[PDB]
Amino acid sequence: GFRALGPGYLKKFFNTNGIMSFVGIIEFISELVKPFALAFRLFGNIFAGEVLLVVMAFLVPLLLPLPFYGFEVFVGFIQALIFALLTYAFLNIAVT
Amino acid sequence: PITNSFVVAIIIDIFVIALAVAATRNLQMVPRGLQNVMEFILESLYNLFRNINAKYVATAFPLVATIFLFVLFGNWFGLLPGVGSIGVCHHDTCAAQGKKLVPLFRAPAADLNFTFAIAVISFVFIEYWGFRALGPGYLKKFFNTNGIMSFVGIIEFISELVKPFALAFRLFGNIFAGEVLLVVMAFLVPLLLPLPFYGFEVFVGFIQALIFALLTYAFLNIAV
Amino acid sequence: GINPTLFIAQLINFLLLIFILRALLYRPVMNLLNERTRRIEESVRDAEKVR
Amino acid sequence: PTLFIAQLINFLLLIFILRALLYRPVMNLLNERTRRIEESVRDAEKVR
Amino acid sequence: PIHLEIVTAERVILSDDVDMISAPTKDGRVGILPRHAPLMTILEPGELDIIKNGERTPFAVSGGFMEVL
Amino acid sequence: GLNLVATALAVGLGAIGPGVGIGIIVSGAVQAIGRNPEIENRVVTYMFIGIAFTEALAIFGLVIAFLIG
Amino acid sequence: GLNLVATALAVGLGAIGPGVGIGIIVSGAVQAIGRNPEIENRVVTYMFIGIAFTEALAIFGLVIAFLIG
Amino acid sequence: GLNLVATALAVGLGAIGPGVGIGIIVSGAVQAIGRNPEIENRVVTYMFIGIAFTEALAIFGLVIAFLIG
Amino acid sequence: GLNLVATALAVGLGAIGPGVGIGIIVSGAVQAIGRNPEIENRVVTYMFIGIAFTEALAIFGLVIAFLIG
Amino acid sequence: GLNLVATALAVGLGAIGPGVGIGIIVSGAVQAIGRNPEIENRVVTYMFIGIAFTEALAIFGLVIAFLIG
Amino acid sequence: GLNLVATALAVGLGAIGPGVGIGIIVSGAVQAIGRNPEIENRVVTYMFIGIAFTEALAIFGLVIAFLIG
Amino acid sequence: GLNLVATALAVGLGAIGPGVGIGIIVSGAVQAIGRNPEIENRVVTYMFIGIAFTEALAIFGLVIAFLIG
Amino acid sequence: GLNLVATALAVGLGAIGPGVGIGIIVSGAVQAIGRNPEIENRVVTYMFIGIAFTEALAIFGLVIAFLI
Amino acid sequence: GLNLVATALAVGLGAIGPGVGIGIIVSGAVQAIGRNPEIENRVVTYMFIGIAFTEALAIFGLVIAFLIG
Amino acid sequence: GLNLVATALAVGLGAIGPGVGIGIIVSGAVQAIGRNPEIENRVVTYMFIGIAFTEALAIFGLVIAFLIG
Amino acid sequence: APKLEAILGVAISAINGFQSGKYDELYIIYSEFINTLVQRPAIKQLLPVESPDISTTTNVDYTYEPGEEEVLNSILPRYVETQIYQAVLESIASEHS
Repeated sequence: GFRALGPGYLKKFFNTNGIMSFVGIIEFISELVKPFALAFRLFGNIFAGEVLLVVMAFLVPLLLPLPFYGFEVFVGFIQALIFALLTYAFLNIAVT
Repeated sequence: PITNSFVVAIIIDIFVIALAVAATRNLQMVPRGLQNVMEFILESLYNLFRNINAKYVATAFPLVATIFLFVLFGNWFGLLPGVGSIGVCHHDTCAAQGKKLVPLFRAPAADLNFTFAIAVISFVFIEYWGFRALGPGYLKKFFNTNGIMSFVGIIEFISELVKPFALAFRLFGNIFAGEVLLVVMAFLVPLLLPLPFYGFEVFVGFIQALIFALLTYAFLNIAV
Repeated sequence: GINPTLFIAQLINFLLLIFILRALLYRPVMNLLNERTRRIEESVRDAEKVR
Repeated sequence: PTLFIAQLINFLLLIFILRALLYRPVMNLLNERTRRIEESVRDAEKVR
Repeated sequence: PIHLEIVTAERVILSDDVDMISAPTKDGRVGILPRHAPLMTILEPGELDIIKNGERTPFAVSGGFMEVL
Repeated sequence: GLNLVATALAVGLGAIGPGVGIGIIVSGAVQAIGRNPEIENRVVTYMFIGIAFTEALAIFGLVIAFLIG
Repeated sequence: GLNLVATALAVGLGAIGPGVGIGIIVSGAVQAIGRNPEIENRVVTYMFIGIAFTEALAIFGLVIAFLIG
Repeated sequence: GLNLVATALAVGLGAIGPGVGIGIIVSGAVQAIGRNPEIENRVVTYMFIGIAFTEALAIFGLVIAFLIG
Repeated sequence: GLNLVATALAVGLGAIGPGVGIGIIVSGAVQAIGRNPEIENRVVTYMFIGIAFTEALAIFGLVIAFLIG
Repeated sequence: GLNLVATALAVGLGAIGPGVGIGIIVSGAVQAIGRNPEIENRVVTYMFIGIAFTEALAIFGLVIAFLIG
Repeated sequence: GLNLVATALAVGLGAIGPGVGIGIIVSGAVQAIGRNPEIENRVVTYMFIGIAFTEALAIFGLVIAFLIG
Repeated sequence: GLNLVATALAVGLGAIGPGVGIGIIVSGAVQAIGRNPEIENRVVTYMFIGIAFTEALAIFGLVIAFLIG
Repeated sequence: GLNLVATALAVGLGAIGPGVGIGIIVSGAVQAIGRNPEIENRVVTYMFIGIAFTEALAIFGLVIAFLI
Repeated sequence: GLNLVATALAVGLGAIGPGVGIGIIVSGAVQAIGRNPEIENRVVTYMFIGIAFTEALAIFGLVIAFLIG
Repeated sequence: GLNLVATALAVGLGAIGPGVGIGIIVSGAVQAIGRNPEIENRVVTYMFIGIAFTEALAIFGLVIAFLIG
Repeated sequence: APKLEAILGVAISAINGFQSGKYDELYIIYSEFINTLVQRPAIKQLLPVESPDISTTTNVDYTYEPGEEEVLNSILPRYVETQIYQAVLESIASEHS
């Protein structure tokens, strides 16, 4: 985003008049939030799945977690896909 | 014994009687003035009643009109100056020899006595109108008729019974809340602060006055 | 909780006002009667004059 | 109270503004009623 | 209690009064009673139910641009 | 004073649902009336049935609160 | 007085959902009937089924409130 | 002082629902009148009773708050 | 300080509902106006009275909050 | 006493979602029915699927309350 | 710290209803603009009126919170 | 006994959301199917995906509640 | 630790409603754009003046959170 | 046992919004593909993106609850 | 251990709103894309800035809870 | 006495050509029936450019269930086909006269 569109970032750094001054700060805060949000998203969505499958193996260990394991596979696949998709979408919107 | 609200109610009734006397003193075609305004208001009320139910539009029209006029007078008096400022005595003006400084003019709607009379009258009229041309069918629960409609009729009967009490409680709460909001604006700032609330208070009072008559007419239509 | 005299005072005044309005309703009734009688007379007069 | 005087002054100002607004609609309704009663009486007079 | 005009380009089949009519609109079947609010709609293949004084006559309509007032 | 908090909670929570329910009922009924007024006599009945159900729930809550009070 | 608060919670919270559900049910049914009066019987039957479901779910809390009280 | 928080809770939870209900009522009625101007006479007469029914719950909350106070 | 939290809860709950109600009212009114600017004053009158009725609950809650505070 | 409060919450809370989801399901189903009567069996089957899914959570909450009882 | 939690509760709860109301106001106004750019200023005035009402409610919440804190 | 109320709160506040979620899922699915039953499997697939995700959140709440239970 | 739960409640309840407000604003803006992309220049400005006001209450909540 | 109530609330609260969001996304996507079948392959991506945003908020709640536990 | 409850409430109440917000955002986006397939390049921009602001709103509460932790 | 279905083979083709950018405008030449004895050729515009007639002035507000844009896109082709059918019948009458 520095290489393309110049290093301006006036839309998010600072604006002279209008409400864009108020908008720019919020955009900067959200941009700073984005990496932490993605990291916590992926970390939690895998760790909580591990915790759930383990604790379901604790209680009635047999034949009950069969659908939840498949769901957890779907959760992992969706997380892997969306991490990439959101990375590219953030890249594109930063280009804009 | 009598309360402060009784005096204000008597004043409102006297004002209504005087207005009626002035309007009826000179009755002529093409009225222009107070009589014209009263005729227009009555015509609008009659048109609304006909829209609700023309068969019973004139049945209890005088009672609804009297109730609406009393409500409007009470709402106007509530916002009028001097209400809650002059203390009868059974820093404040009556600080010496404290007697709580009972206000001279209290809104008739702001008491649970006058308001309950309106609910009683409305409930009696609705029940009489429903039972006159329905007999047992007016209060019939349809026991195991429309899929054991007995239960459906019960809850509906309870709601219909609570409707007049609900309306009276609504009027009393509206009047008391208007007075309390005026007092709160008085405490918050001395002048110019309470304009937005005071202006809307009269509109709310007029809306409630119209809504009472509209609800009575609609309930009668339901009773019919 | 509730003043027994306040209810009686409200009821008597309301009944008196309703009784006056019923007599005063004959005035609005006459006004509406004149307003409707204008059209009632016209409905016959126009056709009669045309014929 | 002392401040209650100015508070009631503001409340009465709002009430009087509402009353003036209603009277203006009341005056317009009275004028329309007079204009329509002109035609209503004209119908009876023309019939007679 | 309203006059319905069954208008086709070749001819006008009915300009009579109908108690009730059901419009097979694209989004889904609709029914029309005389004082319906203004509406325009695209009909679909189906049955046009001219319910006239209790008798439902289903008219096959392959398309429509029904105007309601 | 836990009886007072019980009455407050009952009256509050037993009114938030029925209020929104009555609002949705009346909005839908008025929209249907706008669609067709002649179906008023048929839709008003079920509108009042729904209003009665919601108000019955609300009055049940209010009566239980009164019993606690 | 904690059991009184429990009764208040049971009664008040047991009507938040069923009230809104009955309201949405009646709104949808009435809007559909206005859209299509001829499907009134089936719409009313399914409306009654849904309202019965919601009423039973409300009675689930009502009976518990009665037992506690 | 639990009476104070009790009445505050009562008046508070008596408003969150009825306000939404009345707002939905007025929005639906205004939309219906926009769709159909001339049926405002029968739209408003039901809108007012719907608003009264919705506000009855709030009035119950307020009177109970006054009693607790 | 139970009076303080009572006042806070009363104000918050009395602001939660009426805000949503006013918002729905204004959204519906503006939608109707965009659909039908010709009856702008007519629908806007209903909009103002609905806004007043919705603000009534907020005023009630704020009044009780001031009384507690 | 906590046990009673927990029972009330388990019955009370956890039925709001299974008080509104069922209502939304039934409203959507009746809207689709009015929009399409010939698809009644399919839409009713999927409506019952949704009702069963919601009643699953409802019964889970109820049995948890019974265990707490 | 009951004063602190009271202030926080006032601010937090007072920001809910006004926020949702402003959101609904802006959404309705924007949709109307999309359907009718020619009524732009006329509907923007009402959008700002509603936003001002919601902001006034929020300011009442905030000033109550300031007075408590 | 605070474990009991903790479990009840967990179950309730984890179940109220998923109920509305599945309700909206099923309502949207049945509405879309009624609009065009031609495409059925490619809609029911995503309907069941949404139902599975929502029920998975519900079961997350259920299991975390059972941990305390 | 009543200050901690105070700040928690402030932030959470200030995020409850304004989040829905942001969502409704953006949904309405997208609907208007889909129905009429040519009104973009003005509708996006209306959306921005709306979104600033909606975020103002969240900013107030965060400010009160930091003050505590 | 205050930690038990803490972890119960961290998961109970914070999952309500995710469920409704998942439902809204599913309904919107299903309706969109029903109206526009061919863009399903392109718009299911954004549907899942929104669903995973909601599930991410739910997962934040879940992991915080687990940490508290 | 009141800090545990503080963090729990922060995280739980900072996500129920943003989840519904994101759901409404991307549902409206999907519906608009389905209605207007041509315009997709720039509408997704507004969708994503809305998503970013909502996520920032949620992460504010998340970070506050982490600070308390 | 031709049926409107007989004109579709040309009218739908012309409308599709206009939709696809193939034709930027459309015209019809037909024999107007001025009198039983006098007939002249006439020219008409087939791109709508509709008249602000009393109906256009009429402000009766409507509701478009499938959608305003969809109703527009479904009614314009039928309006054009109706115009062409009117022209063809007018030409048949003028032919016989």
